[PDB]
Amino acid sequence: QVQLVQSGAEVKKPGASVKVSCKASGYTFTGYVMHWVRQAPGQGLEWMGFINPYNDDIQSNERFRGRVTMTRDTSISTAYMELSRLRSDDTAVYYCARGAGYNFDGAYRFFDFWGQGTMVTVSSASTKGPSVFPLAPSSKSAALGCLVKDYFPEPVTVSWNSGALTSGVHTFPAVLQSSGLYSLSSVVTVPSSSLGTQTYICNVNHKPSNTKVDKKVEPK
Amino acid sequence: DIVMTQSPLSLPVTPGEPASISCRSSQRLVHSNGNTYLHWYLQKPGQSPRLLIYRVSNRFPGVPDRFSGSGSGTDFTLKISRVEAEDVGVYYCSQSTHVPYTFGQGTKLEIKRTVAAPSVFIFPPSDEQLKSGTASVVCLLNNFYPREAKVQWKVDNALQSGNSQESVTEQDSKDSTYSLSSTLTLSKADYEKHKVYACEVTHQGLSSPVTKSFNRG
Amino acid sequence: EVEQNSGPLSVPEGAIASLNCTYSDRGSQSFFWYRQYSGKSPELIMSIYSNGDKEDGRFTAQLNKASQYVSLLIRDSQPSDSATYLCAVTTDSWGKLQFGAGTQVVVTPDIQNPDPAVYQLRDSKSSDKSVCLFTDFDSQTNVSQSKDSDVYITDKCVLDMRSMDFKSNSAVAWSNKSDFACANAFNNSIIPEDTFFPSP
Amino acid sequence: GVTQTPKFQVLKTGQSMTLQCAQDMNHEYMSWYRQDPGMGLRLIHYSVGAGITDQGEVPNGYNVSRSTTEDFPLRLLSAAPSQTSVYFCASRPGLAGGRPEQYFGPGTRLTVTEDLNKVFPPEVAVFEPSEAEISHTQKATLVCLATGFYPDHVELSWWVNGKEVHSGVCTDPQPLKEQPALNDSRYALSSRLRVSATFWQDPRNHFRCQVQFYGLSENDEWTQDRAKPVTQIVSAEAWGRAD
Ligand SMILES: [Cl-]
Ligand SMILES: [Zn+2]
Ligand SMILES: [Zn+2]
Ligand SMILES: [Zn+2]
Repeated sequence: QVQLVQSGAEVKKPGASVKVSCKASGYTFTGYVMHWVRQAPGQGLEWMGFINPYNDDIQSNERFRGRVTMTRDTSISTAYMELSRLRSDDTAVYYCARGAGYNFDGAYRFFDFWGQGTMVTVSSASTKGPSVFPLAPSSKSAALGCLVKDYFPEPVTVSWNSGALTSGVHTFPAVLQSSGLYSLSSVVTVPSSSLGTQTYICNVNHKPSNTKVDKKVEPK
Repeated sequence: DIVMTQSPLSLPVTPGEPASISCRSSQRLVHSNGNTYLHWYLQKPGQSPRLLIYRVSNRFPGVPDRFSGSGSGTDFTLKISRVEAEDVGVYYCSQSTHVPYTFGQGTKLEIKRTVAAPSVFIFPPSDEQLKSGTASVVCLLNNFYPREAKVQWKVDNALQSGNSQESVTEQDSKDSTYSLSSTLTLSKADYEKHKVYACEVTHQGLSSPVTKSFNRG
Repeated sequence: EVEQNSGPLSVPEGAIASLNCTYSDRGSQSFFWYRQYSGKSPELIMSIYSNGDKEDGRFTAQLNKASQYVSLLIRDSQPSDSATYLCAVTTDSWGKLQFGAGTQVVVTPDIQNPDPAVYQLRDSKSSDKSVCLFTDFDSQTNVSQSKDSDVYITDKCVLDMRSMDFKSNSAVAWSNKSDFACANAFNNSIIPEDTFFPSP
Repeated sequence: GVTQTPKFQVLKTGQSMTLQCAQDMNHEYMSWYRQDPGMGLRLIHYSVGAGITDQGEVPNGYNVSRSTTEDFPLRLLSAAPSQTSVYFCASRPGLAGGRPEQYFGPGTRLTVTEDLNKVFPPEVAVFEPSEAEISHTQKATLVCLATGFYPDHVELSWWVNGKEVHSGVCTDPQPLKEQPALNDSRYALSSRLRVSATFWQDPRNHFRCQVQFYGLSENDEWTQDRAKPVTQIVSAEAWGRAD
C-alpha cells in the first residue's frame, strides 16, 4: 500500500510562485529518493529534479536552476517542490515519482510509484466557478448527462450518485470557448425503463473556486 | 541534453499481431558503474505513466511476459507479442544514465478493431440556463470506430457553421471505440426565433446520414 | 498459573543451581521440567508424579503436593548447562499443559589461571580492517555495552579446548571511525588493572 | 519424533503461509505454540483427535486443520508484522493411561516486513591471530564476523581441513543490532576458534568460517540494482602462516 498523495490544483499570476506537496504512505520515507516530472497539456514528459530525503542531496535540470526549490519534511513524510517567476508556459500537470532504489541503491534512476498529479495554471485572468445544467433524458425508448459551463481554470471532476454509478459513463475533454472560459459535458447511458426508478445526481467539483454542486438530472 | 527519438509516433495494429516500437539516443548510455539506464513507460488516458521495462530488458513486476525489451549502444526496441485492447496508450522511452533525464516524444497505440456506427442523442437546453440569456444544444455520438466523423447542425433546415465546437474522448480500454460531443451555442433571443433543431451525422460505418431532431423554442 | 523463580540466575562452575516452581490448583497430577537453549526448541529432561526425590545424572527433581512446590537441582553445574528451564503442570491425562515463564541459568566458568589481555587481529584479505579481542579474563569481570552508536562490542562468550583442559572468556569489539584503537575500545567496562596491552 | 518445516521464513505484509508438521509417533493430541520474549509460550490451536480442532489462547490470524492423524498444518491468512515470532509444534499421546509427556518440534522462525528491499545477505570476514597472543600464551585465536544481514536468520559454523569443528569455538548467543533504535535494523554476529600456537603456524592447515543465510527464493521478485538477497552460504578463509 504505497501511496503518494499530492495537493489540489491551483492558479497563479505571471511572475508569482507555487508550492506543490507530495505525501508518502506505507513505506520508510527516508529510504527512497523522490523525483518530480511535469506534463504540459497535449505534450510529452519533462524531468525537473530530485531530492534524497535521507541526506538532503539534490540534482536538478539546468533549465530550472535558479527557479526551482525542492525541500522535505521527514516528520510528516512529505516532499515539496516550489517553482517561481512563473511564465505562462509553466502551465502543466506536475507529478511526484518515487525512485525504486532502497537506501542508496542504483535503482533510484527509474520510477515505480507516481502521485495523482497537480494541474497548475499560469494566467492573469480571474478565477471563476462553473454553472451546472442538466441534460434531461429523451422522450424516446436511454442517455442523460450534466453540462458544466463557464469556469476557469482547469480542471473539474464529475461523479454520479456520489461515485455509485460508474458503468457506461464518458466525461469529455473540455473546450475553450471564445470568451476565454472552459466548458465540458459528462454523459452516461442507463436502461430504457429505469428513468422512473432511479434518482440520478451529478457531483461537480472545481477546487480553485471552492465549488461543490449536487445537481439532480430528471425527465421533464 | 541527450535527445531521444522514437521511430513510429503513430502505430495502429489489429489484435493478436506483433507490435514493435524503436527508440534511439544521440549518445551511448552505459553508466560508469556498468549498467545501461534506459527504460519504457506507458501512459493510459487520465492516468500518470507506469513503468513496463527497466535497464533495457528487465520486466517490472505486474507486467505481462508478452512485453520485452532489447538493444545496445544507441538503438533500443520495445516488442509486444500479442497486442490486446488494454495496451492502448502512449509509450515513452526514457534515459537516466546522464543528467538531466530525457524522454522520447511518445508513440500512441491505436487498435484496429474495425467498423462500428454511433448511437446519437440530441439534447434541448435546460429551463434554468435559458433564464441567463444563453442556449446550449448538445449532440452526443457514442461508441464508434473509426474516429473519422462529421456533424452538421441545422436550425429550421439552415446549415449553421462556425458557432459550434466538438470534443472527442480517447480510444476505450475495453470496446476500443471513441465518443464525441458537439455543442451549438446561440443566444436566448435567436433560440426563440426558430423551432426545428437537428444534428446530421455522416460516418463510413453507416449507410446513409442518420439525423436526430426536436422542436421547441 | 505456574510461577517460577525470576531473573537470570548466576551459578559458578561446579556449584549447585536451585530452581523452584509453584502452581495454583490442587488437582494437578503430572509435573515436568524442560531445557531450552538459545534459539532452539524445549527438550523434556525430568518428570515427577509422586512426592519426594527423583535423581537422574546430575539432575534432582523434587515434589511436594501439599505445598504445591516443585524443584530442580543441578549438581556439578557445567557451562554447557547454560540455558533456560521451563516448569510444566497438568490436571488430567488429556487436560491442558500449563507452562511457566521460565528461569534463565548462566554457569560462569572457573578460570583458574587468568591472564587478561587486549589483542588486535587483522582481516585475512585486508590489513586495513581489524578487530580488538579482550580475552583470558576472570569470571565476574563484566563487559558493558557500547555508548557510541558506531562502535560494536559483543558480550563475553565461553570457550572450551577439550583436548587440553582449558576454558577462556572472550569479547570482540570493532569500529569504522579513525578515532578508534584497541586501547580505548573497552573504556566503558571496568576491567582489571592487571590487563596486558601489547604494541599495535 | 516431530518434523517441522521450514526452519526459517521471511514474508511480506499480506502474503499467506503454510507451516508443515509431521510425526511418526502414533499420537492423538497435537498443538501449536508461539514464543515471544515477553509472554513465553502461548497456545494458538490444538486438536484432541483427527477430524476435530479448537481455539487456544491467541488464535485470531491463524487457521488449523487436522486431516490425518500424522500431519497437522497451520495456515496464516494475511501476514502482519505483529506475527513475527518463533512457532513450535507439539504432541502428546492423549490416551487415558500412561506416558503424558509432550514432545516439541525444532521450531520455525518467521519475520514479516512492509517491503522486501530491507533484506540483505551477510558480509563475512576472518581475522588472523595476533603475534603477541602467540608469544604470551602459546595459543592462537581466529575471529569471524558476520556483518549487516537481515532478517535475523543465520547459522554460523567453523571448518578445518574440510571437516567441521566444534572444539575450542564459541559463537554469540544473540546478535547485535547495528542500529539499536530503529526496530527493522540490520544485524551483526561474531565467533571465535582457538587453537594451539603450533597448529596455527603449520602452513598446511586451512580454516573456514561459514554462514548459511535464509532470505528470499528465486520465485520472489526483485527490482534492485544489487543481487537478489537469496538463501545462500557466504564464507571466508585463512591459511596457517609460519612466521
Ligand atoms: Cl553486550
Ligand atoms: Zn549550470
Ligand atoms: Zn441562425
Ligand atoms: Zn436565427
